Amino acid sequence: STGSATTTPIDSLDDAYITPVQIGTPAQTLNLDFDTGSSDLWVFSSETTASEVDGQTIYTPSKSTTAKLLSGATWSISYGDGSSSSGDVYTDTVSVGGLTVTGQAVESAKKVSSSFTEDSTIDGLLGLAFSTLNTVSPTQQKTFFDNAKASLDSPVFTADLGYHAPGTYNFGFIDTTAYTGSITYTAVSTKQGFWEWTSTGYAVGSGTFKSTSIDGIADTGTTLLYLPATVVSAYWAQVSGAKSSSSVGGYVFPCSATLPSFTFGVGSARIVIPGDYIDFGPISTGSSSCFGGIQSSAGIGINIFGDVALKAAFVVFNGATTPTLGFASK
Repeated sequence: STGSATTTPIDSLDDAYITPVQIGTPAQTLNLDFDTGSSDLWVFSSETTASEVDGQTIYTPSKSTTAKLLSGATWSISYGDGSSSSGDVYTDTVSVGGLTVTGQAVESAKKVSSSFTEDSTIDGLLGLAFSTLNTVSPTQQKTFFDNAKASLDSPVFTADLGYHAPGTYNFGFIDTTAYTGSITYTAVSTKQGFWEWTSTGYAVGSGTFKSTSIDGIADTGTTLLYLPATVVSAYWAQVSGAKSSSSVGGYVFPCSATLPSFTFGVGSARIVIPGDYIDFGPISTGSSSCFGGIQSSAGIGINIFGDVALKAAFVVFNGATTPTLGFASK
C-alpha cells in the first residue's frame, strides 16, 4: 500500500504545516501537524476542556462506530517550545492520503496549553518519530507509520515541504519526479527516539564550506533551524545590523536586509537554503526589526533541522530495520 497527502502552511510565514487526516467511521477529517520530532497522535476532541477549544475541529469518538476506549490508558506530553497536552486514548481507524491503519491509538485531549488553543488551524499532532517516545501509559502505543509499515510497498515516508506553498507527505514510495539529482543517504541514531543524524558542515552565502560534524534531528514539527552558537554567529555576522536580542528571544535583523543563503552538508552533498527562507518577518506588526530563521540551539540541548532546513530538500525517512535519512535538492 501507499498514501499521499498534501501538506499546507498554516500562515504566511510557514510557522507550521497541516495535513488532512481521516479518523473514525464515518470519517471525521482533522487537520494535523505531522511531527517527525514526537510520537503521539493526539487530537482536539469532544473531551477537551471547552474553554481550551477556540475554532479547532474536534474528534468525537461517540460518533464513530469503530472507536473503542483503550481502557486505563492516559497520555501527557510536553514539547520543546513549552507547550503541552494530555488526556485519554481511543483506538480507531485512521487514514492519511488513502493509506489506512486500523486500531491506531488516537489520543484524545482533555487539556491543552494556551499555544494550542490560540492556534485555530491545528486540530492535533501526528507523531512520526520512533515509537519509543510515545507517552501512552501504562501500555506504550505505536505511531501511525509504525503501524502502517508492514503493509507499505517500501518502509519509508517522505517530506516535501513547500516554501510559502503546499507540499506533500508520501508513505510507502519515493516519488522520483519530486526532486532533482540524486538522494544522498546518511546514518541515523535512534538512541534518543529521534531521526538523529550528523551533518558534514555548512557554508554561509557564497563562502567556503566548513567541514564540521553537526549532530541534530530532522524535525518537521519545529519551525526554525537551531544550530550551535558558533555556526549561527557566523551566519548573522554576514547581515549588516543583525544582533541577538535577549528581549525578543533570538537573532533579529533589519527588515531592509537581503539575507544570504545557508548551505548544510549531507555526506558529500550540499543542501542550499535560500536567504528568503530565513526571513520570519517583523517581530511585531509594523516593526522594522525582523526575526531570523536560524537560531542558536544553546540551551536546547540538541540541534534541530526544522522546517527552514527541511523545506529546502526532498527528505526520505527510511524506516528499514536500520533506519536512514535521505536528502535531495528539488
